[PDB]
Amino acid sequence: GVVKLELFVVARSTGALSKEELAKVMLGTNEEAIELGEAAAARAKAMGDEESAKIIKAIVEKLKKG
Amino acid sequence: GVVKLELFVVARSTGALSKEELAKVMLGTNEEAIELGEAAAARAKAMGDEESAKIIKAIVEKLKKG
Amino acid sequence: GVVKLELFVVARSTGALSKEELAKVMLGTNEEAIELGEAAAARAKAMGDEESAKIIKAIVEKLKKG
Ligand code: NA
Repeated sequence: GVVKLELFVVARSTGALSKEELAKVMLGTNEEAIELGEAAAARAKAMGDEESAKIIKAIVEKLKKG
Repeated sequence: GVVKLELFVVARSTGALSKEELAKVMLGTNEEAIELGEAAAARAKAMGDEESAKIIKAIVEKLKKG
Repeated sequence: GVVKLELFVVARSTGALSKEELAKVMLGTNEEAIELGEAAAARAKAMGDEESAKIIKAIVEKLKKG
């Protein structure tokens, strides 16, 4: 709900996920959300955006055991 | 509404609603939000963006059932 | 907190806060959310963005009244 949308907002503003991947984060399962979040954080690292990586990982942490 | 915010997020990132219309989605009635979402989906369709149209329509459907 | 993410989305759309500040708005307490939202509204007003400014103001008020 709110946590998947947090992930969505941060990942979209980072430009780290494609349209399909964002669609899956919004309409898919929680496991898919966790996996795309991990990919998003790694991509945020790769762009030099350490802050976004830290935010995405904290959100994924909330998303995980849930 | 978390779903109204989903509509807000997707429509803003796609450019499917104008600034005023996004404001209306947040501060307007539920019917106004649904109708602006449908307009956003129709505009995305008109531009050929089927992906955005499919997501917007799913969100609007959730808005209707609530 | 649907309202905290609502505040986050609107404050991010203005470009008034840095990535760190947005991180605090999303992952911090409600008090930090109120203070950074007020900062975002003040900066947006200063940049000429009325609509964003007291949309944020209404949001911060909702956040404060629990
Ligand atoms: Na079409």
